[PDB]
Amino acid sequence: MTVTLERRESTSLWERFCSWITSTENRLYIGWFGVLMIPCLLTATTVFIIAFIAAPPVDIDGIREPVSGSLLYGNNIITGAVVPTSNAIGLHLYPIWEAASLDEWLYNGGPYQLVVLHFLLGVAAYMGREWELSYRLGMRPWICVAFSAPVAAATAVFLIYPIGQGSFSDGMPLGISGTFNFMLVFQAEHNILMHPFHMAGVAGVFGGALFSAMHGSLVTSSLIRETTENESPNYGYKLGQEEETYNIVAAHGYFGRLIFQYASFNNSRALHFFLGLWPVVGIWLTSIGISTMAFNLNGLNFNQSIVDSQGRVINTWADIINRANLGIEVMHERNAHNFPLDLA
Amino acid sequence: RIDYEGIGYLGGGDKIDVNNANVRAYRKFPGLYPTAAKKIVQGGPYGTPDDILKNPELSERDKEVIKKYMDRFVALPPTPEYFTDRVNNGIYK
Amino acid sequence: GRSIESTGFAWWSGNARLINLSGKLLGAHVAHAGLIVFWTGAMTLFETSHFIPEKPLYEQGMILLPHLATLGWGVAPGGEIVNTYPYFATGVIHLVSSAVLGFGGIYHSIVGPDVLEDSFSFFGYDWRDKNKMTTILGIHLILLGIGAFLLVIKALFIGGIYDTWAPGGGDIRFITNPTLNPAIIFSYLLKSPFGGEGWIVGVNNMEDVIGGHIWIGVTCVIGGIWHILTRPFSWARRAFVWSGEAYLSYSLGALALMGQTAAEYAWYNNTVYPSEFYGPTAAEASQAQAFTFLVRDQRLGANIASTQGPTGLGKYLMRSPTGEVILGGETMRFWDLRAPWLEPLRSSNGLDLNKIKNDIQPWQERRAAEYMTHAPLGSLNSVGGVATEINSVNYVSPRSWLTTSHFFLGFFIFIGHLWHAGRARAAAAGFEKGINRENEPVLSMRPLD
Amino acid sequence: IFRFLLFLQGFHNWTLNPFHMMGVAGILGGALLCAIHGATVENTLFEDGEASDTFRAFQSEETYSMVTANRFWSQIFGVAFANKRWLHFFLLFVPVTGLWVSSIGIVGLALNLRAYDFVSQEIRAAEDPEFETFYTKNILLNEGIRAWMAAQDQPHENFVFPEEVLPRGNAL
Amino acid sequence: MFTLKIFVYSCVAFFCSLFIFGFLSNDPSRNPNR
Amino acid sequence: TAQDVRQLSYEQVKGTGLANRCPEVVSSKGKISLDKTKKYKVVDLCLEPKQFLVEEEEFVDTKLMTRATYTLANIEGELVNENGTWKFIEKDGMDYAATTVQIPGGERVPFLFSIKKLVASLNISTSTELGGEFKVPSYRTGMFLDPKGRGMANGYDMAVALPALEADGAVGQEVLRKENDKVFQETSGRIELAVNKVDPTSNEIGGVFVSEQLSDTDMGAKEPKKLLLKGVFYARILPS
Amino acid sequence: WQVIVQLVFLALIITTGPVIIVYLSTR
Amino acid sequence: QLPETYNIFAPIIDIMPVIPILFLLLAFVWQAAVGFR
Ligand code: CLA
Ligand code: CLA
Ligand code: CLA
Ligand code: CLA
Ligand SMILES: CCCCCCCCCCCCCCCC(=O)OC[C@H](COP(=O)(O)OC[C@@H](O)CO)OC(=O)CCCCCCCCCCCCCCC
Ligand SMILES: CC1=C(/C=C/C(C)=C/C=C/C(C)=C/C=C/C=C(C)/C=C/C=C(C)/C=C/C2=C(C)CCCC2(C)C)C(C)(C)CCC1
Ligand SMILES: CC1=C(/C=C/C(C)=C/C=C/C(C)=C/C=C/C=C(C)/C=C/C=C(C)/C=C/C2=C(C)CCCC2(C)C)C(C)(C)CCC1
Ligand SMILES: CC1=C(/C=C/C(C)=C\C=C/C(C)=C/C=C/C=C(C)/C=C/C=C(C)/C=C/C2=C(C)CCCC2(C)C)C(C)(C)CCC1
Ligand code: OEX
Ligand SMILES: [Ca+2]
Ligand SMILES: [Cl-]
Ligand SMILES: [Fe+3]
Repeated sequence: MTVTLERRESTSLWERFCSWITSTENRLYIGWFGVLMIPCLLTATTVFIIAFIAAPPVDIDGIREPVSGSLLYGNNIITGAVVPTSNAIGLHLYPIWEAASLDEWLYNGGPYQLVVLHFLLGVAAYMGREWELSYRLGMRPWICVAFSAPVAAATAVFLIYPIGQGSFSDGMPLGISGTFNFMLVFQAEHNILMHPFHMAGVAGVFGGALFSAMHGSLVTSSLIRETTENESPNYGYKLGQEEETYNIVAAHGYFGRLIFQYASFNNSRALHFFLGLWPVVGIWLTSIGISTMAFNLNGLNFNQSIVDSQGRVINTWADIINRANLGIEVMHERNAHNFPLDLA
Repeated sequence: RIDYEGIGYLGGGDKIDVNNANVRAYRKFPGLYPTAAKKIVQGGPYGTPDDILKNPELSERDKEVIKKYMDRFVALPPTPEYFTDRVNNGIYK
Repeated sequence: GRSIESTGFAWWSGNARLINLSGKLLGAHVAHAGLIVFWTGAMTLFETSHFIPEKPLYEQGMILLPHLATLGWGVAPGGEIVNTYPYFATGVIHLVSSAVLGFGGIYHSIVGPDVLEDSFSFFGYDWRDKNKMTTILGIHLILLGIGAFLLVIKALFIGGIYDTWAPGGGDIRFITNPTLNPAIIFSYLLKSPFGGEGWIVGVNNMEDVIGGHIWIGVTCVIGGIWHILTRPFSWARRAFVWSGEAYLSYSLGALALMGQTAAEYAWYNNTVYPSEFYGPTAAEASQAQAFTFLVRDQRLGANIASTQGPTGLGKYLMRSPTGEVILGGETMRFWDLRAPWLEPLRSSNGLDLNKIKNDIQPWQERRAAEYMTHAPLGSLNSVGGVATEINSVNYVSPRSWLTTSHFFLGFFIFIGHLWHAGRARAAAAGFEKGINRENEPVLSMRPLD
Repeated sequence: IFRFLLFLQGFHNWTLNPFHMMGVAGILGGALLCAIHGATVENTLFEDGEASDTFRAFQSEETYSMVTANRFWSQIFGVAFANKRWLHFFLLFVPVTGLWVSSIGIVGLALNLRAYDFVSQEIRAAEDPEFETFYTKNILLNEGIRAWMAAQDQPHENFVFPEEVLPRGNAL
Repeated sequence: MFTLKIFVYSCVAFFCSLFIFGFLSNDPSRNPNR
Repeated sequence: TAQDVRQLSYEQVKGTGLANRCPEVVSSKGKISLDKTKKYKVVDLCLEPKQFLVEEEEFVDTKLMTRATYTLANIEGELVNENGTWKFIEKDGMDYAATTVQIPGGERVPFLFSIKKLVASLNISTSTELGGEFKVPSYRTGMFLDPKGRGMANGYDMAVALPALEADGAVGQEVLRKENDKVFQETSGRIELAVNKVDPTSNEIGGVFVSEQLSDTDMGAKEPKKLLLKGVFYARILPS
Repeated sequence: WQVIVQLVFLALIITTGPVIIVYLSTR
Repeated sequence: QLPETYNIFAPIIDIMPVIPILFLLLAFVWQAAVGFR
């Protein structure tokens, strides 16, 4: 009697089912988390494809001005999108069976809500699934944490921000141009560039790419001669071999002479931990930034912070970026606002 | 429309088109905002500026101030485009 | 053991050295509680010290005082903070208690025994002892129930609680008839979290709040007794991982969920979080703007029920998708708002147009102006307003601080839950330190293709 | 730098440029590769010690199981690496390529040779006032940016835009 | 529309039940060290 | 049902859909007196469509796209006997509603269900009938902008995305003139109510309405379509 | 003159930590 | 504000809530003093 109860239950039908579900012999692993994931992602995918190709225009801002997002309605790959649900609906659950017809549903942006909810569910289940297979194969279980960062980002832009703003119409559009729109408006109303968490995110992705290129170049540089000339050096490695394929000492030495001796890593485990940690933390912080700005704790405001002796404002770059922000603000959703302050 | 002849009488000029201009325009002449302007808009439109004074529910104060700025008024033909927004024309600051 | 050689953990993961040391672990917990109560007291005294009599709480960056005011201490009808002394009292009490808990913490951490299983048998435990764990769980559950009943007692008998829905404006009231009807309470529990529903965040009267705490008190007490006097069934014993880290992970998941729930309470609810103290919600402020300019323009002679906006929708008044008469513009998304300054104008089919035309009161206009001018929007350096606003108003709504902070906390706490749950599984099965070079599972598996 | 960014958005529609999109692909892909490689190696480690601190337990022998990793990602994602050399080259290649491509784009913008518009949608929208995409919405956004900031960002030009000519929507 | 609701409810209840009761079937024992 | 609605609370109605329904009158007997000397006023006028027909080149049935946001209510008017004939002159209230239907083929037909400036002659018993003409303003107003920033009272005055088109003398952007010259087009649908229920004790009338009307033109860019609304109405008679 | 009091109190607390550590470091 | 009595104790209270942070930092000091960290 310790921690795990090591015991079985004798070739029962339900036990056979549990065995097949949790089987590590399946080409694609289908854990319990997969019992959630597969149907959700399939529904989401089907509705997404069909809508991206043939869905009628959607009244996104509830002002009876439908926006066209599908290919068969004059869009291309870059401009096509699944338009977010109507602002008249807000955060109300709008399933197909709550509409009078599929046509109404399409008009108010039901597809977006459906796809977003199903996708978030299925992706959470995807995270859980990564853990699950790690456990079934006797691995360490922290890949799903790493993947928890992107899940957090998706959850931020598809769920939390609509919650803070009171409408799924503020959720990120499922499309390229729509994404850009989301970004611009977000900058106008939260000044995300001046938010330290977004700066942390940029550090995460720039730094991530940097360390990717760095590690890659270092290991590629110190590959051990196992191949002939003009032949692919990749052939000099075989899957499953125990011998290391590159000179780690030579790489550490190079890096040591590039900057200084104590700037380099000696422990590969430490190095790869760092490689995993930097971008994941960055993205974590940016996701938090998107959600907390979803509750209007915006980026740093230095508008007219510098004054002269007489009391006149001396502009800085923050004032210029504020000018651009103003442009986006006054220009976005031209027919949606009736009152001078944009509080929603 | 692309072209409108009576644009100058909408607030940015010296005279006010009583039939089309927004209440804000009447802030140009002391005494008219908000009460006199309100009654003026609510009583429009008018064939001639003087018809403003023919409006019931106008106080003697209203009529006084209005006479003064009677020399300041014009009655262009009412166009619904501006007529509909005589109180709130979507302009703030 | 307090080294890498003696424990296996490094100085960072230093705290993992306390997993099987009951004494020092207890010391850590007690000292930590000491820190919590410390902060409570110190910050309360800080807020009392910085408070200014003739300003609203939400203009002064207060998060603790609004709680006490909500409970009904030092409040006049309308939400006026008159007596700031009970706040001082609670702050002092907490602080001194922090001295006590601090002493106990340092004692059990450094001075006392490392293992409480030797010298004692009641305060000693093995993580793998299910009965003992369910006993402790039961005790603390009973404690929580007692706390819920403390709130209930405070609201039913001792002065009462601040009711923003009180017939005559916000005022402290003794809840005479709490809601004990299961249909209603558990109607909250089994309700959608989406718009117009709000799950448990949609509670809008103190009868249901206090009654809910009666139910949760009874439930916690009965459950505590249940776990103290029983042992976990077979299925639970088979389904769960029984170790300290696992329990930690469970509590982490729970606290993440709770963090999110609290953030949502702070952001949408204005009953348990009176707008007089915490400030208006986003919804409330947007609706307040629409209301404000509806009043202004109606006073300028516009028939608002007939005023056509640029889109063709009502400029001031339109309909919700289910027919209710609502305020126009973007705030159409916020038509689920319920506020004591607006409900006087509410009818069966939504907003009553007649009451809008005739019965709008000056205090309502003042409320709308105040709230639309104190919307929960502001920068990180507390510059009030939208992102493009200039430096003049020093303001960030308490709702924003609370909600954002607790989202941050709930989020990272969830991360911790994943981490410790995973490591709990891996440590239980026995491969948390790496793959066995002599027992690699994959090598004993048939290839995928 | 933030100003330079919003400037290139408002004036060049830089987000719409395919080369920039390739750049974004390069960076985000790079960060993805960094994270996933780090996590994978850290979670396929061999037990080469007794301490929970697996860092201390680290030779020509691989410190992590390539086969187990391959199995895992093959059953999770459908496809996995099998060649360490190809892997490390790949996470060299992705970000570097990103940077180069975006550079092509920027040269383009040096000559104002932009990917600013989709003529088809501009013509359609010109003839049909009911036709709207997120592209056109962003075009409007660009116009706003340009006016307002134009006056403050280029002081030497002595741009004077009366408040009546500044493009904006209702109320705002 | 109601029949659609019934269908979707059936599916959701089905997969949710499989998930819950599935993860209750001694999942920690499902490891290579058992 | 007016008493029923009066007894109901907001929380009992909110979300049900009742808020968009017109009250009924459970009485088909009695008459409301009308002294041809005294002035009257119709109050709480509420029409509730049920049928939306759009004519195609006969009227065809459509699908409602904009849910329960189409009923007019609390509309206000003077009931004055002019030269012996009874006239109802609509004034205040919620006398308009933008609603969008969908005709076969998928084309969205938006329109402004209006009853503004209604003058309706009366021909009050269960045989009384109300018939008459009405103004329907432009679907969009002056400040509204198209996806390229063009409107009536504001916006660009040209196709600003095509500077090379607007660059030569004569023609010009004259082609796109039809889309650069936004027009406020007031039209007329024309209604025809028809009573059927009268409660003399509460002075309440209700019964059928027919309405005809004219519809959305995209600021003068496209030809409007005729729309057909078949419904019930409710009102009360209140002395001046 | 309140700022000096604040900074003195701050200095005393801040120093309080390390002093306890140093004191115990001698024994 | 504070009660008039304890008025004199205003500046000290201004530093009171910053103390838990110090404790966190203190941990590191302790560790650095030992030989770890
Ligand atoms: C209920 C709360 C709780 C408890 C009791 C524990 C307990 C434990 N955790 Mg844990 N953890 C938690 C929440 C919690 N965690 C959360 C929410 C996360 C997600 C962020 C984690 C993530 C985590 C990891 C990744 C690891 C642990 C580990 C451990 C074990 C050793 C911890 C240690 O030595 O700390 C040492 C403390 C420090 C090194 C201090 C770090 C301070 C952080 C990085 C900065 C935080 C910023 C802070 C808010 C303020 C900034 C400072 C500014 C004012 C200057 C121990 C059993 C370790 C383990 O598994 O061992 C078995 C381990 O590797 N934890
Ligand atoms: C639930 C937590 C919480 C909340 C909601 C607030 C809210 C508030 N506090 Mg308060 N406070 C708190 C905790 C909290 N505080 C604690 C714990 C202390 C003790 C130090 C204080 C001490 C304090 C003082 C002394 C004062 C306030 C004040 C205020 C007000 C203005 C806050 C401000 O400017 O923030 C500034 C916000 C920041 C600096 C952001 C912090 C950055 C975060 C922590 C992220 C960094 C961590 C990093 C990313 C983690 C790494 C992740 C890793 C795991 C990988 C506001 C009402 C002021 C006021 O007006 O009161 C009257 C004031 O004077 N507070
Ligand atoms: C019957 C036995 C018993 C009792 C009465 C308690 C009681 C308590 N334990 Mg505890 N504990 C026990 C057995 C018991 N424990 C055992 C066997 C273990 C394993 C060794 C622990 C391990 C343990 C830890 C690790 C911790 C506690 C803590 C606590 C306190 C919770 C404070 C709080 O916020 O709760 C919620 C509080 C309320 C809802 C308010 C009302 C609560 C009641 C009505 C009065 C509280 C007054 C005051 C705090 C203490 C008096 C309690 C006493 C008169 C019952 C509480 C005093 C925590 C603490 O901070 O201790 C100081 C903590 O961190 N306990
Ligand atoms: C303080 C919190 C607490 C904790 C940690 C536990 C812990 C435990 N209880 Mg327990 N219990 C508690 C309070 C608590 N209880 C209370 C207050 C009561 C009632 C008075 C009970 C009544 C109870 C019984 C009757 C039994 C347990 C059992 C158990 C054990 C198995 C747990 C399990 O499988 O859960 C899994 C639980 C579920 C799958 C139930 C699902 C909950 C339903 C669906 C309602 C939730 C829907 C809600 C509206 C939505 C929530 C939102 C959320 C999903 C985001 C475990 C040790 C069992 C055991 O082993 O015997 C001792 C057992 O038979 N408990
Ligand atoms: C239910 C489970 C659902 C799982 C999600 C589905 C995942 C689908 C993954 C498809 C990968 C295809 C790889 C082809 C190429 C291929 O077959 O490569 C196979 C290759 C195997 O590499 P080896 O190590 O065997 O190579 C050794 C030598 O051949 C090298 O020259 O895998 C990789 O290189 C790792 C990188 C794959 C990651 C690629 C990500 C691309 C994402 C898709 C981007 C476009 C999407 C457009 C959508 C409109
Ligand atoms: C374990 C450990 C740790 C921790 C520790 C802790 C956390 C502790 C805590 C402690 C505590 C938590 C303490 C507390 C204390 C408190 C006090 C000491 C209080 C006092 C009070 C007072 C003094 C008051 C006064 C007054 C009054 C009476 C009223 C009026 C005002 C005045 C101010 C005058 C560490 C990590 C570091 C490491 C080592 C080990
Ligand atoms: C006071 C108050 C109230 C009331 C409240 C209440 C009465 C509550 C209750 C609540 C509750 C009553 C809750 C519950 C919850 C539950 C949960 C949350 C569950 C969870 C579960 C879990 C976590 C599980 C998991 C799992 C699975 C699923 C698989 C297998 C394994 C395991 C077992 C792990 C009202 C609203 C009136 C008002 C406001 C205030
Ligand atoms: C209640 C009260 C009291 C008490 C107080 C206390 C309890 C205090 C404490 C205090 C404390 C508790 C302090 C502490 C501090 C700590 C520190 C000061 C630490 C650290 C710092 C630093 C700066 C560090 C740095 C570093 C290292 C060394 C390692 C890592 C790296 C680095 C560089 C970061 C008295 C008596 C006044 C009376 C009145 C009231
Ligand atoms: O929906 Mn999409 O964006 Ca958020 O802010 Mn208010 O609402 Mn509308 O304006 Mn700005
Ligand atoms: Ca008849
Ligand atoms: Cl608005
Ligand atoms: Fe590597």
